[PDB]
Amino acid sequence: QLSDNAKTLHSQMMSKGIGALFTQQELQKQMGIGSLTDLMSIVQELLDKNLIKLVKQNDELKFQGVLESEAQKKATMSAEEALVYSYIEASGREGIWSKTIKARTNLHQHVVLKCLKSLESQRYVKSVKSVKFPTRKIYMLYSLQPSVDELDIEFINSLLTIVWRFISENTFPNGFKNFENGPKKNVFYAPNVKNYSTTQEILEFITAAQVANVELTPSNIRSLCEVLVYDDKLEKVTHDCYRVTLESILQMSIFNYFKMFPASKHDKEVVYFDEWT
Amino acid sequence: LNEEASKLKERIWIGLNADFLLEQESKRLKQEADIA
Repeated sequence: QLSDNAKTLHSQMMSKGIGALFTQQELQKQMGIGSLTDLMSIVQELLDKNLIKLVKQNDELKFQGVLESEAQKKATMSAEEALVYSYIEASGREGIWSKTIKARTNLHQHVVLKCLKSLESQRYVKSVKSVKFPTRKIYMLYSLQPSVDELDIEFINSLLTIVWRFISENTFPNGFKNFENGPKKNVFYAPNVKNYSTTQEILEFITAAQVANVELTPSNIRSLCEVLVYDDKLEKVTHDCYRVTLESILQMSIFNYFKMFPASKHDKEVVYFDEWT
Repeated sequence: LNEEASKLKERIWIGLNADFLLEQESKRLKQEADIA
């Protein structure tokens, strides 16, 4: 019956709904008693009466029992915003983009703009500028923003340059540049005996905080290390073992880029890195 | 005007305008939605 198979069909949906894996064959799997035309007509009206729903994915089609708040919600909407919203909530986590959703729904910017503004007021979808380039402004359900990702911008440099300090101190004792051989004094007795790095302790060190920050994965920590490798700030030995290049003297023919100052005035007999090209 | 004119009269003016000030406060509530 419309109400009977409606409420008991919404019962198997509200209990499980065969999770998200429900196909229409799963209807007969649990309740096959209704005639083929009856169970189809009642799915039809219960979508028309928005007491159940459909999802277009993979093989066959998914179905679910309505939350009835989503029912009233999308029913207040326009005709497109049924397919627009519910189509976008199907985009879920990754959302969906503008001109790509037009080709899917066969519409135009303007007519797709109006629903974007409507749910904008609704705040059940949200403006999404993701980690990829902001050519998108993709929109997912305002309630949830899981996405692939620290952050693209700065104040990672701050934490790098500071952890490089602690790691340099971890190599031999601190600067001790008070005199020439002052540094490292043969690194205790035979630095061969000292085989060391953190690669682990870093987050234990990161406990210091003192900045806007969160935890971080040891993998990305190792990426921080990879930079300083590339930077030639530290050294890679035996995988996770690392030894700073002691550029600290750099920090402070005969070859260094520091301790250097140009003439760069008047006399035209000089050297450039172009002047030939 | 006397105080009851302010109350009841104002009670009417807000009688209509509680939707104006309403959606006002609804935007003010969206200022919370600034979070998400």
